[PDB]
Amino acid sequence: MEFVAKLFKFFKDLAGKFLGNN
Amino acid sequence: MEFVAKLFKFFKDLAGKFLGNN
Amino acid sequence: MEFVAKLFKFFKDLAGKFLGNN
Amino acid sequence: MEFVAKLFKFFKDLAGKFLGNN
Amino acid sequence: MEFVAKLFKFFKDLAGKFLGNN
Amino acid sequence: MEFVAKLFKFFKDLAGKFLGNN
Amino acid sequence: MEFVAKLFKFFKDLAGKFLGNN
Amino acid sequence: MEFVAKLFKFFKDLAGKFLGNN
Amino acid sequence: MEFVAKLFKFFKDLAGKFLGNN
Amino acid sequence: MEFVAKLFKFFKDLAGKFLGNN
Amino acid sequence: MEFVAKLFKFFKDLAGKFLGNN
Amino acid sequence: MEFVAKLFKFFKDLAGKFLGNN
Amino acid sequence: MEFVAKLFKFFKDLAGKFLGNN
Amino acid sequence: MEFVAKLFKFFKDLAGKFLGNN
Amino acid sequence: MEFVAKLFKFFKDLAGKFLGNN
Amino acid sequence: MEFVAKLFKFFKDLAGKFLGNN
Amino acid sequence: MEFVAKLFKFFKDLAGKFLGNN
Amino acid sequence: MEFVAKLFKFFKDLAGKFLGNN
Repeated sequence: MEFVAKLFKFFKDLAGKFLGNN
Repeated sequence: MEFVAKLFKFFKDLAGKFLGNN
Repeated sequence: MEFVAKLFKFFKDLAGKFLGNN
Repeated sequence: MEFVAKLFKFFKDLAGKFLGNN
Repeated sequence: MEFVAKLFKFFKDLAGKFLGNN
Repeated sequence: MEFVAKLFKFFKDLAGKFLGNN
Repeated sequence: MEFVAKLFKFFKDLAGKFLGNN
Repeated sequence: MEFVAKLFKFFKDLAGKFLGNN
Repeated sequence: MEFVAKLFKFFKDLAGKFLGNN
Repeated sequence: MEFVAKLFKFFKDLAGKFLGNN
Repeated sequence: MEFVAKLFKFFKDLAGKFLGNN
Repeated sequence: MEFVAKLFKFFKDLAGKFLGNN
Repeated sequence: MEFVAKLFKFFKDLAGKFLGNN
Repeated sequence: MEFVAKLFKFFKDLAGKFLGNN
Repeated sequence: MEFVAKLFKFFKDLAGKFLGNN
Repeated sequence: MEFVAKLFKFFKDLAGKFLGNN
Repeated sequence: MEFVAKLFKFFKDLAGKFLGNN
Repeated sequence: MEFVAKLFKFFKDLAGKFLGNN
């Protein structure tokens, strides 16, 4: 499951960068 | 999994540079 | 993995030079 | 890996000279 | 690797002379 | 490598004379 | 290597005489 | 190498006489 | 090498006489 | 919905590769 | 969506290379 | 997207060389 | 993108020379 | 880009000479 | 770029002489 | 560039004489 | 450049006499 | 340049006499 976890963290991290997370 | 982790860090790092991270 | 790490550091370093990192 | 490291340092050093690094 | 190192130092030294390094 | 080193020093020395090194 | 060294010193010495070295 | 050294000293000495060395 | 040395001294001595050496 | 569709196709494609699909 | 599509094709292509696709 | 495409082609090309692609 | 393309071709060309490409 | 292209051709040419290219 | 081209041809020519090119 | 070309031809010519070129 | 050309021809001619050129 | 040419011809002529030129 590590691949899936990393993939999900990466998309969530990119979503947060595009939408702004601060 | 190290290759995937490095690839994801690299794209997130480049996204942060393009969008500005400070 | 050292080749990949070096390649990623090099592109990030060049991106930072082109965009300005200070 | 020394050849790759030297090659990357050399391109980064030349980029810094062309863009100005001080 | 000494030949490569010397070659890179020589091009960087000449770049610095042409662009001015002081 | 001494021949290469001498050749590089000689071209750098001549470049410095032509561009002025003082 | 002595021949090469002498040849390089001689051309540098003549360059310095033609350009002026004082 | 003595012949080469003498030949180089002689041309440098004559260059200095023609250009003036004092 | 004595012949070469004498020949070079003689031409330098004559050059100095023609150009003036005092 | 394209992101979800692509994500589902990708996991199904990887499942098929791991389990064998021919 | 092109980035996601390319990323998914790349992981599927690498999975196929590691597992063998012929 | 050209940078990403080139990066993915390059890693796939290197994977194919290491694993053998003929 | 020409610099990146050239860099990737050069590493792939060197990989092919080291691993043998005929 | 001509400097980079020439540098890459030169290293590939030297690699081919050292490894043998016929 | 002529200086670089000449320098590279000269090192490749000398490498070929040392390794034998016929 | 004529000085550099002549210098390179001269070293290559001398290398060929020392190693034998027929 | 005539002085340099003559000097190089003279050293090559003497090298050929010492090593034998027929 | 006539002096230099004559000097070089004279040394080459004497070298040929000492080493034998027929």
